[PDB]
Amino acid sequence: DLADRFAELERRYDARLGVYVPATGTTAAIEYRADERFAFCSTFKAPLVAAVLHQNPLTHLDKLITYTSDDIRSISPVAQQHVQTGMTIGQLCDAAIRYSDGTAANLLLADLGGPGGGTAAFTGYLRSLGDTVSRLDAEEPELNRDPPGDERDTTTPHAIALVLQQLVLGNALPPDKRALLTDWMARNTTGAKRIRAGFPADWKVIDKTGTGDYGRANDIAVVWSPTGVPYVVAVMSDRAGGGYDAEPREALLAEAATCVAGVLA
Repeated sequence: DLADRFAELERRYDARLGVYVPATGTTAAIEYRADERFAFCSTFKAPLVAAVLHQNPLTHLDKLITYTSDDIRSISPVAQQHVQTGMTIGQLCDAAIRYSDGTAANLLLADLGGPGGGTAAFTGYLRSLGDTVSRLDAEEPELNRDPPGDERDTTTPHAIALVLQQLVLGNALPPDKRALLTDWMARNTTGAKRIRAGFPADWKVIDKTGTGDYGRANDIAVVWSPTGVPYVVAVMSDRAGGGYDAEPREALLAEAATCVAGVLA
């Protein structure tokens, strides 16, 4: 019966909705278009920070990276201010998650090394977690522009939710590194009107947003009930019917999160 409300929200916004909440000991898994491919957009910037933390010790965050003004080719509120001074790997992680900095994301990919600017290394990291579906193929800002139906730079609510589960609630990272990733996601500034807006204020919310063309708007989050019970929420949406210039609807993600909160209560 919850599937009829999701299909009702799809009618209201002219969108395609993907939702997945992994099942716990007391609740059944919520699925709606869970195993259908959706575009990553900025969603990968959360497991990417975990990938750099995974292959390098904590002192590697102090290595200073220098770049030129020609390297800034996407939304970069922080990288635009340090083209003369440079930015350390640690500040690049903080900028990539808390501000969705596109230039810091591309530099992190080059820090991962390998073919394709690091896209092969990143997909290789996801496979080590058990995700044999998702794949990253391009860098910013091209990874938001793939046409509908293309399998490049895609994930599924089923796949990305289980990856986020291991990184925040699981053992994919040691505790000291797990604390830095969770704290950055906790001080995010770009998700105030999506999943966070659909849950009551006494629920703690950490999230990482994504936005692209074709009206694509994603938000992946970990929420804590007022008692302290954790859940993983993956909400993804696109509006392919409207073309390349379709505007994303933030209210859709906030509404669907209220539907999930009513079930988990």
